[PDB]
Amino acid sequence: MFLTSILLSSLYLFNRILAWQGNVKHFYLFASNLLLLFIVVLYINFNTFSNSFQFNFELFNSLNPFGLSNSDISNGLLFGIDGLSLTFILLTVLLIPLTLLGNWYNINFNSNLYYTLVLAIGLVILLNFWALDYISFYILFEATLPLLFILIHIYGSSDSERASFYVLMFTLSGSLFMLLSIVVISIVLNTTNFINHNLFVLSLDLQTIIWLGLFIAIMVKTPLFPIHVWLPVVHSESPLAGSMILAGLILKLALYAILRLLLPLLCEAQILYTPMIYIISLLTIILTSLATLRQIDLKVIIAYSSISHMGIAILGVCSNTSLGIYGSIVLGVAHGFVSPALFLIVGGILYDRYHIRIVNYYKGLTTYMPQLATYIIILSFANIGTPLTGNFTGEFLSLQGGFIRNPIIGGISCISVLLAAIYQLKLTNKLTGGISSIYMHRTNDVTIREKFIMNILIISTLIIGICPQIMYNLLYWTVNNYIYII
Amino acid sequence: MYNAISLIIILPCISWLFPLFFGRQLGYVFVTRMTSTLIIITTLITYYYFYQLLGNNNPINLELFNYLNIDYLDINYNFEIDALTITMLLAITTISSMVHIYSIGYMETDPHQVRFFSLLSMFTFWMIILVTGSNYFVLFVGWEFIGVTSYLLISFWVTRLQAMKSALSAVLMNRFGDAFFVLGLCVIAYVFGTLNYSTIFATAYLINTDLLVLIMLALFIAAMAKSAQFGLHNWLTLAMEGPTPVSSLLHAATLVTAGIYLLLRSANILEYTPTVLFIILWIGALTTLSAGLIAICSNDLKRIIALSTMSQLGMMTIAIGLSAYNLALFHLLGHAFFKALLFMSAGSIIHSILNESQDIRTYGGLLSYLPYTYICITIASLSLMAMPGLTGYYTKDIIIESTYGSYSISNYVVYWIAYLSAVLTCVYSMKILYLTFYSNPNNNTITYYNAHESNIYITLPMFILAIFAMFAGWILKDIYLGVGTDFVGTHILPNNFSYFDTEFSITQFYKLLPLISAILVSILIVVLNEFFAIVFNLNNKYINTVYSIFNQKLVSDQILNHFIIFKGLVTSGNIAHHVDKGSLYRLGPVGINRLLNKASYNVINLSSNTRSSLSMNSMLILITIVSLLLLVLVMNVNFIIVIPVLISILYILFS
Amino acid sequence: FALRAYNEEKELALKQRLSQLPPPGKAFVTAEGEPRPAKEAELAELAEIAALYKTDRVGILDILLLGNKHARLYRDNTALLKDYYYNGRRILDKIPVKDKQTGKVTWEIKREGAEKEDWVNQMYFLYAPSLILLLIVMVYKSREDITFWAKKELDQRVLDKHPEINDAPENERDALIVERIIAGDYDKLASLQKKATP
Amino acid sequence: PELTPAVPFFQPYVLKWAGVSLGLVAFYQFNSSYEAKNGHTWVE
Amino acid sequence: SEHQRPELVSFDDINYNDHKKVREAQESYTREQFIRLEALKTVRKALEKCYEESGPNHFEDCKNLAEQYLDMLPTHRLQGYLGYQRNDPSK
Amino acid sequence: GGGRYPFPKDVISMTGGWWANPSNWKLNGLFATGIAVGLALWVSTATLPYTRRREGITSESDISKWNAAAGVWRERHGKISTGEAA
Amino acid sequence: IRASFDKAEEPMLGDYPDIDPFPAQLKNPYKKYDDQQDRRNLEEPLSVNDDLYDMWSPDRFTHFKNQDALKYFIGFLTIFFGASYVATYFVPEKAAIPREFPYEGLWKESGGTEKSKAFFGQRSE
Ligand SMILES: CCCCCCCCCCCCCCCCCC(=O)OC[C@H](COP(=O)(O)OCCN)OC(=O)CCCCCCCCCCCCCCCCC
Ligand SMILES: CCCCCCCCCCCCCCCCCC(=O)OC[C@H](COP(=O)(O)OCCN)OC(=O)CCCCCCCCCCCCCCCCC
Ligand SMILES: CCCCCCCCCCCC(=O)OC[C@H](COP(=O)(O)OCC[N+](C)(C)C)OC(=O)CCCCCCCCCCC
Repeated sequence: MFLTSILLSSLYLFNRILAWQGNVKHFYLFASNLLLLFIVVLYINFNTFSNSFQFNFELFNSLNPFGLSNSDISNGLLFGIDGLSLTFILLTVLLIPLTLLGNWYNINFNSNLYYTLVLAIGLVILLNFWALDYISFYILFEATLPLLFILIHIYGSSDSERASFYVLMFTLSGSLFMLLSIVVISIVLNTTNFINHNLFVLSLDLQTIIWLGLFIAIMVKTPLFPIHVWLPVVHSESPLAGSMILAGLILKLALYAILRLLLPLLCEAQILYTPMIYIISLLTIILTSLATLRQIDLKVIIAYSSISHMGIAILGVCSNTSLGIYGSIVLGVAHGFVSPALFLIVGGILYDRYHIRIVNYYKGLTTYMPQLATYIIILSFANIGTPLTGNFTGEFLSLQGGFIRNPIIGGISCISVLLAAIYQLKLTNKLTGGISSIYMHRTNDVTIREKFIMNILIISTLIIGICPQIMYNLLYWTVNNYIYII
Repeated sequence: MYNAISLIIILPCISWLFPLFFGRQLGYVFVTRMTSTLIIITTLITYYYFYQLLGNNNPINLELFNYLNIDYLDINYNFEIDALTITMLLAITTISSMVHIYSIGYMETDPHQVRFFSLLSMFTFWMIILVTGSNYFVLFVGWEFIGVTSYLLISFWVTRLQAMKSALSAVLMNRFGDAFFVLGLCVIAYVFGTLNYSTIFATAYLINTDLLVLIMLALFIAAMAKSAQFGLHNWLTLAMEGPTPVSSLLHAATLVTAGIYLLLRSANILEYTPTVLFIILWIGALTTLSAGLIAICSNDLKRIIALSTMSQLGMMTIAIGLSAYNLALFHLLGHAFFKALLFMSAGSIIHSILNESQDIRTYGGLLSYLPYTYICITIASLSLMAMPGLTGYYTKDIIIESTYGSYSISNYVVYWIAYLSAVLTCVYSMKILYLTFYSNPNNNTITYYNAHESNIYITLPMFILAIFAMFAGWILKDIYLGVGTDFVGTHILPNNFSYFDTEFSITQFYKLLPLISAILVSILIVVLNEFFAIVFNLNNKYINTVYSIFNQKLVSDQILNHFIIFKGLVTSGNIAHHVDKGSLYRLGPVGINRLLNKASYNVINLSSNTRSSLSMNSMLILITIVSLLLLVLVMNVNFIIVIPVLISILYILFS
Repeated sequence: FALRAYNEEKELALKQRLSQLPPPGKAFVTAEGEPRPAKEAELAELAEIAALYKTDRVGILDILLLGNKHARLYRDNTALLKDYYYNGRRILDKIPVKDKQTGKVTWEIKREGAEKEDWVNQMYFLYAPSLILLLIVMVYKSREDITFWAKKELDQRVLDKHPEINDAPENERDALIVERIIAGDYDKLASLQKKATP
Repeated sequence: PELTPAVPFFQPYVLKWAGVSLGLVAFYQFNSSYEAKNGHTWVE
Repeated sequence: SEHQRPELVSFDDINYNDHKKVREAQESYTREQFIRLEALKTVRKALEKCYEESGPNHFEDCKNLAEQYLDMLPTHRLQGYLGYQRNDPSK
Repeated sequence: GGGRYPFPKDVISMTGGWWANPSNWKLNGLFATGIAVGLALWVSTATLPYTRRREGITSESDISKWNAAAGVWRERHGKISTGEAA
Repeated sequence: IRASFDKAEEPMLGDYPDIDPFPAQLKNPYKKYDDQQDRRNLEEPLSVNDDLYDMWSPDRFTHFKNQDALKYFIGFLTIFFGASYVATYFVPEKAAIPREFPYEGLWKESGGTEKSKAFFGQRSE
């Protein structure tokens, strides 16, 4: 057979479906469920007894550009997975169909452009985890900006324009200093690959410099104090898939970037500059939580919580301990289950019904919208880290390791257990509480589409909250590769 | 196909979950009976298990699947019913079964009965998970989820605004304690590498006292929150905004006692941390005094009784600081029996009256109208006043005695503080009894025409709990307060054992004055309220202000909001505006925008006149050539001088 | 569902047949917002075209093989049925149900079934089962964690150094292996640290 | 006490969730039996 | 079962350019660390047995087991290969 | 019943709603009691093997062996007990 | 009354009305408002810091002014703890010694090793 004939069959079927029924979302949903299954098959065929990278394929080689390279000289972009990358891959295929299905009926102008852009962002994120060299990572790290800008500017809310320039300029700023560090790596080592980059022991004085450019970027993407001011706006004015994709995956890229670029190399700079990281993560936690206590827009509040949980996860991964790695990862997974549910509730339910996000209108949903109340409270108690939910198991483990590295900072950061409860329950009480708002008339309870989504995002986090050990089969190497202890 | 422990753990889970899934299909009737009957079956399992353990005392375990085995950290979902666990289960299971039967007659006419009964069984199941779990982690699960369930129960009337705010206060004090609890879990696992009771208690006699001090201080701060000692008793009185049965089950007998259970289970560690024992004692004396003073001068009914609960909890913490664990354990068991009964009688009172008021000042003389409710409340008050033969005498006087019988010299003062707490106990009890039954009426007339004893569903639980508050003490003082009991084998440090000295050193004066005073002041304040009522009605402006202090909980409720919460919200808004939306937009979008607005408007307003573009660009050539010739001249001779020339040039070009 | 159920004449007549009607978002309101404002034969006319929406008018082998000018007719004249069906479903709060025998469909109240969404067949039968497969696979790959391998290798290194235990009874080797583990070291970490030794 | 309109017990959510939960349970038990009879599970 | 028993390599005997040997040594160092952890866990289990069976006597019968656990805990734990792969102690 | 007031009927909750008492509940109550009893039995029979008494499982001779080996490891590694360093 | 925080925001209001805040908890409950629960009429202007001055905000107390409240709280606490210290100088002596135990303070059964008796040895005998 011909590879070209199979994809020509697919493209032909896609053209006919586009021409008969003038819509794509059925084909994209099919492709999304197909990718999920194919990734599951890769997990079936993935050996957990090997720290090596599997399913390697190289692209854009000199000899066979539009195919795959079997050469003895590799000058192209590399790809392949370890168990770390497979974890977030499973998170991304799991979310993409839901990010399309959270917008199945509310997009009515230029719909096919929207579902194209969503799938392109989701596929680009997926391939970023397969990346095995600094340059392929970077060119798939920066490829979401044009699509996010376009998506937000067209299908956004009132203040879409300001949000779109913010997601672009901030992320581009941090990315460019990442490019400088990568370029210094590339003119020194003369090789960029995530296979043998830990062997090369650069001088300390140069690790102290490369680290600054990598960390400037990761401050801007994660985000972290004091570059935490783009996230609330970009979430507030984005379409629902933009918010779900962002909070679920793009903020997890910063964590994958640390583990894959910054720790196996630059070890000595990590163990020297870790206390400055603890300063920054701690300020991120408390100040963003307290800033959340006095906000008015619903979607902005969920956004601030995302900054806090990422800042806890940075305490753990940057702690030089196994439990820190396994917690910071599980935070990223459970966060990418919980936060999309909340952004769905506050961005594709309430905003669809009443077209406003101010808390002052909302009150007394429990009377006419009870099922929405039940989901709000469950997700609120999972967000804050009620046990038997991954957002606790990850909080606890990261605070174990943060306490080990610096006990004072790792214990003064335990107040996140409180402050998360404050800024989330002050809101949940308002929504589920009181007499029905006079400003709001009645509308339907949650429909089955949204109930499907929230029940998936809750079953997944309850599972990893009940038996987190399932994820260890992929990560038992990764908890020890990135530990610099003599 | 029998398992006491499996059935104890699954049946409540059935009764919590099945109604939530099947309530619209089953109706509030069958749900009330199914949850009642299943929680009845559970109570029988525990009483029979209690018998067997008295016969043998080899606890059963239940080792289930692994939650986390990563690296030097094995946490399984282990479960166990030991001696301390089976006592906490006796309180929980008995009180919850009574309440499930009492809340049928109390919650009729309420539309949302199903969710109410599901939550009661939810709390029961999660406390069962608390007392059972053979590791600190399984404890933390029950700790959090009972605070969650408390939020929902206190918020059971979702329209009532004040109920919601009290729910938020309760669950945020919960997390203010749970944060420190996680800090203790992180420290326990850094030190011992595990979280289970077996390893930690087999080793705690070898590890540095500073580490156990940090651990126990954090766990105690969590217990201070839940057990509602003086620093964090705010939530407790607010938690009465919910229905009465919730007050009977949670904030009377069970949820508050979770902190005492934590300390009793960690007693094997606490014996090597004298500092925390001393703090626990003195914080408890502060509680048991402030509560009584706040109770004698209150007019709400549920408030007084919940404050009585705060006092007995303070006295249990006193005993724990005197290193007599079995005594506080016994007072827990009694305190459940003679306090849930009070809250049930309070409900039958409140419903006999037409408007469901909670003010003794408008109750009067229901004695002839409500005799059965009266005999039950006075039983509990006497079991609270340590009348002879009742459980409270055994459970309470012995703690007042060990205060004198302790080897420490400075604990003598705590005897008097406990004794003042006692005479205050007889005060506020007899106050409720006079104001509610003996006094002249103070309502209208129709209230007395329609007062009526409540149905069978209300009485029978008060009957059984009355039997328990009459007989349980003499039936179980051979197990707990006995001489060499070995049932609750906590490894007491021999140096701290004083029960023999407690029972023998004590004289007549120090064995009679509590009992004498409990009778005498009780009868006295009755005589004053009935014959010389002016004494409580002087209308002096310096007495009435002190009444205003002891009302409003020693103004702490106003200290907390204004100085902590309000100065947290303002600081939070100071942050959100002045930083997140102030300087951090200035060092970013806003400031860079203004900076570029000017710099671009000064760059382009440089070739100023369009009148002749030629001479201007020509002069620009001459300036640039001259400037470069002179700049290179300066930077040949010295380069650290040309730099400011270039800063200023950039200013001239961009200002 | 069907294979070659397309028909040209029906669509080419249905085009002008729908064009003779007023626009969908104004048919059932009559520009005032009242369902009764429409006539009765008009109402049945609309309901009978709307029932046509959920009817098999094309098949797989017809979409793969026919040309653009016909598919375009299907597209632009099916969008109208979509709009009419759903505007009437919202406004009247009825659906059009042709009963078995009588060839006359009209709006009706029954909605307890017979209505499915276009996203169900994909998700409930391709996504969810794959998630369940993922759960099963994570569970049965957890058996390949290093903790069990390491326990098995420690027992074997002990039996190698100390073969004698094998002849002892079959429910005592566990405790004997425990004793021998607690005695000494069966790790070889200091054997990999060779230059560390001075 | 008053009555309300009749409601079926076996609503779809009960069927779905119960069948899936209990089906995964049945699979776990069957695979444990296969492991008892052989050296490996079926999914292995 | 087919219990694999791989080969033990060290960083001090390999050249860092032949990647297969480096991966072998990395996996070896990590596997031996996990084995040290399992030995610690078995000590913990025996300690809990000695406590649950003894009771008040644990102070004597479990003494050496408890000291052994508290001496092993700071050392028998994951500590990673990079700090030996990127540091020669002979200098 | 007593003390009632109107309520919307379309509002649907997994719980009752308002004064929920459908005219079939005897049958549904039978189904629920049957499932609950079967679940309780399945759980008890499943958890039986995973039970054990705290004691009686491990012989004291095994404990003495293990404590001996503990002393052996401690002296091979040349370690001293807590407090001796004084 | 305009508090500190609420008149430090004067330079920033621009065109917004500089309202004088009054918490709703003190507003007359017996008046008929549109939103009877929050005690707000429909087009009532809002202060910049209304999140502090609505009903969902923390409760105010109108009896004691907060400074006198702090005086009373701390004065009660200090009285209690100072009495509890002073009364340790007015304490009688114990009528009997602490118990003492046979085998050298039970150092063996407390986990001793003949050299750590200071750490583990209980009372002499
Ligand atoms: C200044 C920066 C602080 C940064 C670090 C964080 C410090 C702790 C957290 C304080 C920050 C401010 C919190 C503001 C949240 C307010 C949310 C809200 O609006 O709800 C109000 C609620 C009280 O509700 P309320 O109106 O009073 O209703 C009662 C009527 N039924 O409010 C509440 O219920 C209160 C919830 C917080 C409970 C905290 C209690 C602390 C008490 C400490 C006493 C000292 C104890 C000793 C501790 C030992 C430490 C070594
Ligand atoms: C060898 C040594 C050489 C090294 C370089 C040394 C740097 C010397 C820089 C001086 C050269 C002249 C450029 C000065 C900027 C020009 C405009 C200006 O004067 O700034 C004022 C501007 C005014 O703001 P405002 O008060 O609101 O408006 C009324 C002004 N009459 O201010 C503002 O808009 C508010 C400022 C807020 C702070 C923003 C901080 C942003 C920092 C990142 C800047 C990145 C962009 C750099 C632009 C380069 C332009 C030359
Ligand atoms: C541990 C994993 C999750 C366990 C499964 C829990 C979900 C089961 C479905 C509950 C449906 C329900 O409770 O109803 C939803 C209730 C309806 O109240 P109502 O009684 O029906 O009367 C109707 C009268 N209204 C209309 C006036 C209210 O909405 C609420 O008032 C908000 C309370 C939410 C209770 C949440 C249940 C406890 C779960 C908390 C665990 C984190």
